[PDB]
Amino acid sequence: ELKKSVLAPVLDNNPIALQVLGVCSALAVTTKLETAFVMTLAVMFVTALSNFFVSLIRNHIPNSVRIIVQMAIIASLVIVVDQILKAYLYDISKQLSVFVGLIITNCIVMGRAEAFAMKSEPIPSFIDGIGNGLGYGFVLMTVGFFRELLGSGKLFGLEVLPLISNGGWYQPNGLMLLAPSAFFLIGFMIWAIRTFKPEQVEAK
Amino acid sequence: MITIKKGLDLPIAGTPSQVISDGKAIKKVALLGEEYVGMRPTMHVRVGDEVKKAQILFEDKKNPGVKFTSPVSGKVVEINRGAKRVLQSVVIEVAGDDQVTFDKFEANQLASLNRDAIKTQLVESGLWTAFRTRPFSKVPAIDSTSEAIFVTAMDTNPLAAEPTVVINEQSEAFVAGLDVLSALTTGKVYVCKKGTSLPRSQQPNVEEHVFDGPHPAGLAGTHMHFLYPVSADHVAWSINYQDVIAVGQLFLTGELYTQRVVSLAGPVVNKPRLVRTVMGASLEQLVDSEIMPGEVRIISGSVLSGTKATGPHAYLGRYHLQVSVLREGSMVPIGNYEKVMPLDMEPTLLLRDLCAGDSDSAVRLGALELDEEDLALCTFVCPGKYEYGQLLRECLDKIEKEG
Amino acid sequence: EHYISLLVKSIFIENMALSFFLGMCTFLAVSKKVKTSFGLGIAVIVVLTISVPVNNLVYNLVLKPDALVEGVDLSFLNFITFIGVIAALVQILEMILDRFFPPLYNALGIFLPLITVNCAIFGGVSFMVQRDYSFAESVVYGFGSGVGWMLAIVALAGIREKMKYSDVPPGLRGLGITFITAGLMALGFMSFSGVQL
Amino acid sequence: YTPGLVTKRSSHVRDSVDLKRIMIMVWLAVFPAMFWGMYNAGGQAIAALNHLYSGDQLAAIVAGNWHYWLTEMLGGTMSSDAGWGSKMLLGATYFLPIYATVFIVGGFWEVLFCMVRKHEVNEGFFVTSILFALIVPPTLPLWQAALGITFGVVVAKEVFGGTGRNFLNPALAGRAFLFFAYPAQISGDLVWTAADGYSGATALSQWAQGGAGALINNATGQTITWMDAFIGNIPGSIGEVSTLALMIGAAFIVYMGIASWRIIGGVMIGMILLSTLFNVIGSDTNAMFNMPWHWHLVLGGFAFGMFFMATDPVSASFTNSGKWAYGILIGVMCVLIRVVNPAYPEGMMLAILFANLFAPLFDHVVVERNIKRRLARYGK
Amino acid sequence: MSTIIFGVVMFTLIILALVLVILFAKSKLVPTGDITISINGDPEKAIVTQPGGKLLTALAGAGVFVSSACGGGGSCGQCRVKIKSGGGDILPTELDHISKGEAREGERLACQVAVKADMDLELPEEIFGVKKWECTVISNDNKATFIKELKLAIPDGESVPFRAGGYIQIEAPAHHVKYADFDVPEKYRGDWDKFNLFRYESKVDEPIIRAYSMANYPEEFGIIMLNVRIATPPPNNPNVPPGQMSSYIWSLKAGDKCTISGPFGEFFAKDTDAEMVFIGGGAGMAPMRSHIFDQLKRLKSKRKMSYWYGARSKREMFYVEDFDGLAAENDNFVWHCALSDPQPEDNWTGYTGFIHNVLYENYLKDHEAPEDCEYYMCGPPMMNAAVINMLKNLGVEEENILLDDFG
Amino acid sequence: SIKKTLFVVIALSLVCSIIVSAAAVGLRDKQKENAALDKQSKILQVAGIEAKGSKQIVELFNKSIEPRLVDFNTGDFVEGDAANYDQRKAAKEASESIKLTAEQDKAKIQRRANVGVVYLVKDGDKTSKVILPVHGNGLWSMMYAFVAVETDGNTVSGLTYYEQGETPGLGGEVENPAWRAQWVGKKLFDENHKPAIKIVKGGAPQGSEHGVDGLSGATLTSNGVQNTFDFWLGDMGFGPFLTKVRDG
Ligand SMILES: Cc1cc2nc3c(=O)[nH]c(=O)nc-3n(C[C@H](O)[C@H](O)[C@H](O)COP(=O)(O)OP(=O)(O)OC[C@H]3O[C@@H](n4cnc5c(N)ncnc54)[C@H](O)[C@@H]3O)c2cc1C
Ligand SMILES: CCCCCCCCCCCCO[C@@H]1O[C@H](CO)[C@@H](O[C@H]2O[C@H](CO)[C@@H](O)[C@H](O)[C@H]2O)[C@H](O)[C@H]1O
Ligand SMILES: CCCCCCCCCCCCO[C@@H]1O[C@H](CO)[C@@H](O[C@H]2O[C@H](CO)[C@@H](O)[C@H](O)[C@H]2O)[C@H](O)[C@H]1O
Ligand SMILES: CCCCCCCCCCCCO[C@@H]1O[C@H](CO)[C@@H](O[C@H]2O[C@H](CO)[C@@H](O)[C@H](O)[C@H]2O)[C@H](O)[C@H]1O
Ligand SMILES: Cc1cc2nc3c(=O)[nH]c(=O)nc-3n(C[C@H](O)[C@H](O)[C@H](O)CO)c2cc1C
Ligand code: FES
Ligand code: FES
Ligand code: NA
Repeated sequence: ELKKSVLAPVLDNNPIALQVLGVCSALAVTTKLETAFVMTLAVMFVTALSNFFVSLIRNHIPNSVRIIVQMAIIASLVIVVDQILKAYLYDISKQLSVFVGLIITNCIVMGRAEAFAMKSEPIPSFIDGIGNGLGYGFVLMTVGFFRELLGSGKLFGLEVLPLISNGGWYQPNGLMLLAPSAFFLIGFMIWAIRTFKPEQVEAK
Repeated sequence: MITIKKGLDLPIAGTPSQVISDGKAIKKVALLGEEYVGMRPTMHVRVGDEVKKAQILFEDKKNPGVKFTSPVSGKVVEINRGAKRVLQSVVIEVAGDDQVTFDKFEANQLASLNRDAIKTQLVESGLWTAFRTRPFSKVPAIDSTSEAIFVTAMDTNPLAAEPTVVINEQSEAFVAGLDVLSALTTGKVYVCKKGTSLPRSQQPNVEEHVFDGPHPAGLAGTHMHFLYPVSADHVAWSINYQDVIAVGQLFLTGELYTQRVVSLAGPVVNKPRLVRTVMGASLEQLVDSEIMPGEVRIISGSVLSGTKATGPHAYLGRYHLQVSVLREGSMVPIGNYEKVMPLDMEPTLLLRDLCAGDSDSAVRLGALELDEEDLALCTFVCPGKYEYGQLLRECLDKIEKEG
Repeated sequence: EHYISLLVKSIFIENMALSFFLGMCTFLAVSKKVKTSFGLGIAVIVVLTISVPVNNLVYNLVLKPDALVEGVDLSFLNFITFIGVIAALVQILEMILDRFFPPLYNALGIFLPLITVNCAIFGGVSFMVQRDYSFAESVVYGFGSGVGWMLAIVALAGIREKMKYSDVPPGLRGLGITFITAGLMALGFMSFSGVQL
Repeated sequence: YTPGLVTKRSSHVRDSVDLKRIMIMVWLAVFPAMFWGMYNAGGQAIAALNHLYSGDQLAAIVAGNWHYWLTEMLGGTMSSDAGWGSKMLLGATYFLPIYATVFIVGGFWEVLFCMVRKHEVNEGFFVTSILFALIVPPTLPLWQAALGITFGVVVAKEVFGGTGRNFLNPALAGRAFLFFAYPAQISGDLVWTAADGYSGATALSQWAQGGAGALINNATGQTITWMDAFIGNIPGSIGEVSTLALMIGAAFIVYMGIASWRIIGGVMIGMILLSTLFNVIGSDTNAMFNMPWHWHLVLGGFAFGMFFMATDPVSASFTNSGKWAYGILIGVMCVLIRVVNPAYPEGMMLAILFANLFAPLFDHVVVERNIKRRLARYGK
Repeated sequence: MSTIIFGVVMFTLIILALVLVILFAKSKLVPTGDITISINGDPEKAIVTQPGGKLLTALAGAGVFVSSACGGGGSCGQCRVKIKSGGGDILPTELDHISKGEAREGERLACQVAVKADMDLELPEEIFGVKKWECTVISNDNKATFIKELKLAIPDGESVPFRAGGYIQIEAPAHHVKYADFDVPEKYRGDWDKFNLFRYESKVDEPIIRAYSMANYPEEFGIIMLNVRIATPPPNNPNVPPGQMSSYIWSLKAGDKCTISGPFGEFFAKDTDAEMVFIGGGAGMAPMRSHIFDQLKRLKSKRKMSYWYGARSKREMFYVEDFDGLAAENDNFVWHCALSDPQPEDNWTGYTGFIHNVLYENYLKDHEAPEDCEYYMCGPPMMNAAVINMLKNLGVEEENILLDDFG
Repeated sequence: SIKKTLFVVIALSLVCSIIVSAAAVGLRDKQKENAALDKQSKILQVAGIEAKGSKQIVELFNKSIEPRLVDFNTGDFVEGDAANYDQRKAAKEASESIKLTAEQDKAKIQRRANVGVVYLVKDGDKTSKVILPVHGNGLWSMMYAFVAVETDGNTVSGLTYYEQGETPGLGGEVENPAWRAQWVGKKLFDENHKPAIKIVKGGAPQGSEHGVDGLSGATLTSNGVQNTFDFWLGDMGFGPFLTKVRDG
């Protein structure tokens, strides 16, 4: 066995750069590295568990009602993780906030559930969830770095660039806080990824 | 009757006198291979061969049965070839009076002639090449037919000769030619003219249509768009009035008629007028003793659409009825293109398709109705200085090839 | 009346794609060709106009607290119930494409199934429960959100078709420039930011 | 050694016009607005300064601002008796550095992309640089101008392949970047007059607060009449104020055929219709409802955008029918943002940007309808 | 557990209602039973197959066999079929190998096409008439250093029906074959001992199907001559597996048996009076030989015929005696050959170099009408790509050149 | 086959629903306790009283917070079990609540309780500050906040959102300490006794009396906060009570 499957979806098949999945969550939580980091962990854990369970029942999934089966696994796990967290570790439970809904609709969770879980054994399927969530977090956190540093002078809430509001020479950039900045930053990440990995460039 | 408002008449100095005179004697003539669209020649002559008036010089590999015959009797003095051995011209030195004759018929029988009989005489004599299909502006296939044959009895090109003056001298031949076209067409014959009067055909098949307005009004493509819109499955044939006179002469006298009246005009033409010459006449000899001193450009055809008559191409083109002489001197649409396009098209989008090479989209927008000359004005007014005539042929060649 | 205002909120002011940034994964994927983009937009309207009002009745009749019985609130069965309902329509939709599937089934491929799991569709149900919309308002809202989503996707497809004449660097070609194009589109949709209701 | 007819059939005559000549025409068309803008920029600043300070206090202010004592050094006077030479000179000290910064920073990106990608430099940047510099507040920091042009040139134009290959207006895209990234410097009461320590709302902000009667020049205490807004003797972006100057330049480029009169007509139609509709409906609370069309014309940047930016040929629709729709949407959107969007006093930049997104769709509806006529052979 | 029970049943009710609608929709929208596909409109050729699988799989099971080289990858495009109805529009990958004009006719790739509903097919006689036979090896002697002549004999006694330039698909199962098993003459063995190609051992993991052109003119009956080139790893990639099908053929000797799976091919001459020009290379000597033999006795053609074979050394040359007889017996046909690298002992005094430039510098350069000649080519891609470029530079239309590159 | 599909969907549906239903109902009780303890923790945090651990919060909250009931229609103290008053449940019943009109419902709240609990912070035997619960509809969920108003009845001492379901990063920034800390020192009313706290999109001018920066990229959630304060500080909310607080 090897780490190739884990690291494949980081830079070779990034779920947001090469594939088009999970973009909606990228634009909302990439305003902070803290929220982004928690979102990556949540997507990694859920994707891996859900992918694992679908593999167990892959041979038995009917294509007619596959989506229902796939969503039920994902929704049940997300609801339980939320309920378990609310009862114990309630402080963190508030942290999961609306991320219960935001992980169910993350296209990575269902996308890998059909492309991979349906055509792979559960053990390797789990590795797929960890790997895909990692690449999702590579993009999420890279965008989070620029948006938080340039838009707030802060990384993980720690002030790197002094703010004028605190007698600091740096004036924050307001566009980095809104959705469009993420669109532009992600596009430029794709540019860097596809200019260093020309294999992924789209044909003409 | 049909009035055109969107267009442009270039007011270039040196318009012809519109009086037919005799041009300088021509002792050299050629047929230009590259003019015929998609024509790959099968040569029937060699340098030094003696040829008759209507003797076959070469054949089209991709248009079997089409014979390109000599314009004059004489000797083959060269066969110019370019990159990849593309036939540029087959030059024949005029000499003698020999000709190949054909069947002759009475004027009252031409309208009643069998269609296959007309095609054979036209193909054997080489006059079949006068026809061009609109959807590709190629010589029609021998076995093909068209329900609509368009006669261009008008000339709105700058410095162009007046068709009425030429047609007036050959009224009987012109009427005889229309009768033949009446039998040749499956449908109707469209005589597209200006308001001026012309000899008329007694056949109900031959309908006269008047077009008035600026330059684009006189193009067969314009006439087809208004009378018989063309597509892949609706093919029209185009022929100009002087070829119609040639058709009438062939079926009345049984001989290939090769004389032509062309306007020699331009800013550097001392006495711009109409001159009698021959098909494929050498333009270097034709303009001799008629141009002002200096570095000038001889153009076969109009300045808008025409071939630079230099080197192997310094001969009158097959579809050209004028010689213009001039002195040698990114798709940002500001609304110039629409002003010169009277057709029901979105010209800026169409030209963008040609620039981008979107052949399928250009087909949807009406590229199939177009010849290069229909895009000459758009090329003229282009701030980016694109040459859309070339882009259109590239798109049309792509459609023919993939299609 | 009030309804026209609701329809205006869910099309322009609350454009799910360019204003709320919902459904970007399918929106940034099938955006190349107007005909395919229009087909997906039509299907999204079909899914949205059916998903929201049906979930509204189920929520108000079953999941609503103290609705089926007094003292029992099946609120915790909200996400699972809704996504399952959304998934069902998608499952029916896949077959329905088989009648009009050549034009979109081949192009959509993996994303036809992914319509379920679209931030746009789940979110619309959430707003129908986070807010209180009658059945008539749920239908007007659901149809309006879909139409606004279609306007954005069809618009992005128009822009991309226009880019046939563009000269995009390789590496940005396809997804990279599309993200930049969508970011630019969102910039111009921020004209409604102050608009309220 | 003998090219084929292809290369030889090129139209033997061409129109005198070229893209280079088109850009200079647009570049010259804004000179009247630009020159008045500098004159207006100095006049507004000098009046506010005398209204806020006098005596040695004014001298200290003049000494602590390089814009002021540089005008004194070159022969101008900061006193209220200053003539047009000193006012234009003072305004130049603000415009020229902005225009120079925008030209240099934006030009660097233009050449860099052409150099790396083996493209030849394009002259379209002349219009982008001048227009961007003439639509920013006079007090805009230079470092923000550099970023604004960088976003507009790179993100909006270059990454799409350069001039003629983008879909969004580059100059307005740059302004939007500064508008949303640094709103404090391009929105409010401290940026539209160059009198340090002066607070003044521009006309549109004032009408939205109270009414047309609230239209006052705080520095002079005199009411702002429609004539004032029309000529451009009002606070604002250097270049937008004078509707008269813009019309003079707009007339030339429209006459030359560089700017589309269908787009301009559409903008007016949309503005007049919607503003008149708001007038009839009325609103006892929203003062913007009662602004007539003729006031909308001479306020804000409506004139500059309609004449010099909505007419950006590349970002507009490519069909004559679409051009009307494109312009009407701009005019409707501008009034809507002006009237019913509290956040924004003017909405032209956002309005044009909104219309840029939908111009390609309008063309598609039109072009697909032509194909339906064509597939029917136009009923012939 | 009062609320737990109620939620569980209410959840199931919601799910049952949703699935029931889907199941109801499936019944009224998805076809049931088996899929019936009509082949050429003939009821006998109509195939009834259950839903699922690609078209290339269902057709092979029936009595009609469709030629395929890449298989279930949609790459070669030799499996194009005419779908009168069903199947929708052409997939984007298919367009890469099918032009739009062809799409109008209805051409589609069976492998790339997934069978899910009733479809209509019009397969031709050649594809329908495929017969599987297992010939007996007579000779497998080496013609050259890396070329072997195979004399496969049909056991049914009846000769093979095929056109000149055709080919037969050879199918073999998984099998491990060592190059040492090959028997080579001393002449070619010496060249082989320098690099020791006998060291290679091939292990075909799965059954394979390949194509091999014919080297017997039709009048030759009972024998399928074929010329086979041994497959060895690429000159630039030694770290590659050795030949699998060619190696298997080489391992065979007298008495061995192999399958031909019927004939196929689309390489043929034109029934006209135009001058013919042949350009052979390597294994290409099989189809070229059939053309020359076909045009000398099968047709007794008086048209001018020329042959230009590219060889590297005299050792590489084979079939020389047959070519000499045809040229001597009939003057209308003339053959020539040039050595790209003559051996020191060859002492060749004729043409030297590549036929790319040799043919031009000798015949086509002074030819008055090179375009008015039919050209047929078969050889290494370098020779073919270079030759066609030279022919194109002479104004030879593609319709006047037929290419049958074997790789 | 129909038989297999019904079996799997039913079986999968049952196991997953049982797990979800058991987790939600069973852990609900622990969740209910944890959430209640949080509100006492929030009231103390906004009050400026540091407490840590359930017993310290419960003990310090009971001693230091003086819940009282107030009638909004009159803004005067009333008698009831303030310590055990659930304003949320009351607002749902017409007996102890009213329905707001479209014009009146600035906070977008469907209903408003007739009587609402307030909390008095007492350093000694007197009120050093009053904490007022305000709620208004957000984009995704209702947002409930505590506002600590000084005895002046005008100055705001502290703000905290004790219930929110907005998206973290965008709308969940009502919990961000920097944003909450920005409220300290702001004034709820103008000279004319009209609501003046305004959420400024793009950032309020520094030092603003009534200017709090809005949540970046979260206009809808910021609108809810404005809508929350625009109603509860108004006539039908705590407006009358704050005038009375202001005079005594
Ligand atoms: C119409 C037609 C006629 C033909 N006629 C002939 C003919 O007369 N004679 C003839 O010899 N061939 C002919 N061929 C070619 C034939 O199809 C085979 O390519 C050939 O027989 C060699 O078979 P192979 O599978 O061993 O080659 P391959 O193994 O497919 O060739 C690949 C090359 O790399 C090596 N290799 C082997 N396995 C691998 C692997 N897994 N990955 C990478 N490299 C690998 C091989 O040694 C070889 O050098 C014809 C083909 C067609 C279409
Ligand atoms: C792709 C998305 C868009 C890409 C562009 C976004 C880039 C964002 C990072 C921009 C950072 C600029 O950072 C900025 O540097 C300038 C340079 O003096 C500083 O400028 C500071 O000093 C200058 C010196 O004259 C003063 O005039 C100015 O008033 C003051 O702010 C700013 O205080 C600082 O905030
Ligand atoms: C073809 C080229 C034409 C060139 C320009 C065309 C402009 C034509 C005029 C468009 C209509 C003007 O529209 C009319 O304008 C006047 C101001 O002048 C408005 O006059 C006023 O009336 C309303 C009363 O309701 C007031 O609230 C408000 O002060 C203003 O609107 C009228 O309400 C409006 O009905
Ligand atoms: C904010 C306001 C501005 C935006 C709103 C106004 C524009 C509305 C655009 C709607 C989308 C474009 O709609 C476009 O319409 C044309 C006809 O006009 C359709 O027409 C075309 O598609 C249909 C599909 O069935 C086919 O028959 C055929 O190819 C053609 O008719 C296009 O397929 C569709 O893409
Ligand atoms: C009439 C006209 C108007 C133009 N307006 C603008 C403009 O508003 N902004 C701009 O950046 N460039 C403008 N340009 C320059 C150029 O056309 C424009 O930037 C295109 O969007 C791409 O180069 C204009 C050019 C012309 C001819
Ligand atoms: S549609 Fe929202 S994550 Fe894909
Ligand atoms: S088997 Fe090769 S494309 Fe079908
Ligand atoms: Na406004």
